[PDB]
Amino acid sequence: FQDPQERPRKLPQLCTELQTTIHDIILECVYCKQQLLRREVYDFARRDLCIVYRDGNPYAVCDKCLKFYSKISEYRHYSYSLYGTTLEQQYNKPLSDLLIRCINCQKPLSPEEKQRHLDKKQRFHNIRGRWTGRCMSCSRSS
Amino acid sequence: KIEEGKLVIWINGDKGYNGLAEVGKKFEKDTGIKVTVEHPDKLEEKFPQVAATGDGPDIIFWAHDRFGGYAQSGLLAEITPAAAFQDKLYPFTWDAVRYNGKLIAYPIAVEALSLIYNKDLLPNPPKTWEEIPALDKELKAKGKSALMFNLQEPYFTWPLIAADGGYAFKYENGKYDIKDVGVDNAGAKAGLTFLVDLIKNKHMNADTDYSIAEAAFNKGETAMTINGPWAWSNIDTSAVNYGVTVLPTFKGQPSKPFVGVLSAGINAASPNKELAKEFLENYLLTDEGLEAVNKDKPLGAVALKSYEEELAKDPRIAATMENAQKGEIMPNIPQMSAFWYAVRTAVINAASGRQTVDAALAAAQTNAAAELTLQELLGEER
Ligand SMILES: OC[C@H]1O[C@H](O[C@H]2[C@H](O)[C@@H](O)[C@@H](O[C@H]3[C@H](O)[C@@H](O)[C@@H](O[C@H]4[C@H](O)[C@@H](O)[C@@H](O[C@H]5[C@H](O)[C@@H](O)[C@@H](O[C@H]6[C@H](O)[C@@H](O)[C@@H](O)O[C@@H]6CO)O[C@@H]5CO)O[C@@H]4CO)O[C@@H]3CO)O[C@@H]2CO)[C@H](O)[C@@H](O)[C@@H]1O
Ligand SMILES: [Zn+2]
Ligand SMILES: [Zn+2]
Repeated sequence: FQDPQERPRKLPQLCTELQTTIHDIILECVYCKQQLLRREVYDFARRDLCIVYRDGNPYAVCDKCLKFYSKISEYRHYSYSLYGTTLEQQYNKPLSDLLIRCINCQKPLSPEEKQRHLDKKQRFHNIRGRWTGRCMSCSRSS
Repeated sequence: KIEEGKLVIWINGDKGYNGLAEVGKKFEKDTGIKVTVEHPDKLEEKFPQVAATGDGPDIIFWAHDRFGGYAQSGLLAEITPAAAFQDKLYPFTWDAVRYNGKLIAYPIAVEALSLIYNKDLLPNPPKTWEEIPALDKELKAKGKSALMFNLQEPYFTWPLIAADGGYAFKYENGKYDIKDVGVDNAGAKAGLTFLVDLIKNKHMNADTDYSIAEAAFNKGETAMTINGPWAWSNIDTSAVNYGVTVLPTFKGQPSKPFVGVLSAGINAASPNKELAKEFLENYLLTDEGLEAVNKDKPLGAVALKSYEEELAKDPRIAATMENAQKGEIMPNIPQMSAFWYAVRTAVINAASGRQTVDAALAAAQTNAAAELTLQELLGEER
């Protein structure tokens, strides 16, 4: 996997290339190098994350390492916050048309999660150009 | 929405509350176009926030390192100077404002940290870092200290850390290699060990920041400080008989400070891009324009060849240039934010004595690389 203009970018294309399924693929975390649990493989795909190549090998990320680094990033690279309505007015699009990832797990927020923010009067955070919120699972426990 | 037929400029207040405004007044007299100079708080942070919505100033003045990140976010207009205009400014200043093969700002002035010394306490400043502990023992007996400078910002501690071999990102084949960080190496370890030993031997204090160092030097309590041209004006007011010189050597090698280029970027959302190029090229970047700004607050070593030659006779500007030539241009790549925070933490952790220098630097290279890996996991989509 030499050039990035060829090698599979996301998990579904990687499965296709190896001629395997998401139920069978063996992946390791880019950080800790521990093999991902089957549930973590599914979460990597749900989070719409990119496969990261190191020394010509594909790597994913485990749940614990992703949350660890996502927290350090928010801490250091937080820019500013807006209420959902102000964000909609800024880009002249409903929240459903914007890419808002969970600040903790990176999962792109569902329309229901974006609506919870509006109802609960919870702000969205800008992390150096990236808009973030909080998913249902991370709203329970991060 | 930015207002058409007018120019709004953002510059830091310590670059002059009169100088640039005066150039703006000459532009208004000639064109009829109103020029408004503003000094917002945290303008380098306010700019990427407002400009992302198609708002903000027409022109932004800041150090070049932040410009790569603004250009990556599509916030800056590509600048189009003709060959004859490009010729009036030094090539390395144009290199500092080049992002992904395009010019993204106009270079104004070149800055680097220098060794600032009190001529009354210290007529001959030390040429080496290694002689500073012996100098401190002599001065402590007189109720003074040898050196006091900001230890909080990695920009200030870098001259010494980089001296024997440290670097931010490797530059080869006209490109920065984001995987080649030079924090965890023998050079950076030697420099930081010397810095931390100064703190351990009580020649410096880990809590020393900008304000503490400035007050100490300007009150004649410390024989030396490390600062840039933005600090000279307060030293002038203090009436301290000061000298600005070459930074001390470490292990026989010169201190490698970062080199900053004050730059003027045109907002990509501005409807006044032609007015902006006109003002920057034909009003500001002239001997007359830079003199109006410089007489208010010194810029350092100007990018404009003609005026730099005229100012070079100031020994403080000659020291700024000598240090900049021995220095390292700050990379303008957005990946620099990963570097800055990792190094900042390393210095704090090592200086506290809660971790060894080597372990702190190893953690800094791991941490900077980890932030960049996270960005790669997320992708460029926003
Ligand atoms: O409240 C908690 C916390 O806050 C304080 O510091 C934090 C700070 O407010 C925050 O903005 C951030 O800073 C980051 C930064 O965003 C990064 O971009 C990076 O900064 C580097 C910078 O981009 C470089 O250009 C370079 O800056 C140089 C300049 O190039 C020089 O011109 C010179 O600036 C002078 C300037 O010209 C004048 O106009 C005048 O205004 O004063 C300036 C001098 O003070 O010097 C600076 C260097 O200081 O180098 C920068 C790197 O050092 O990296 C920053 C992080 O280190 O993060 C801070 C921490 O979270 C506060 O200080 C803390 O004690 C506190 O913990
Ligand atoms: Zn892991
Ligand atoms: Zn989440």
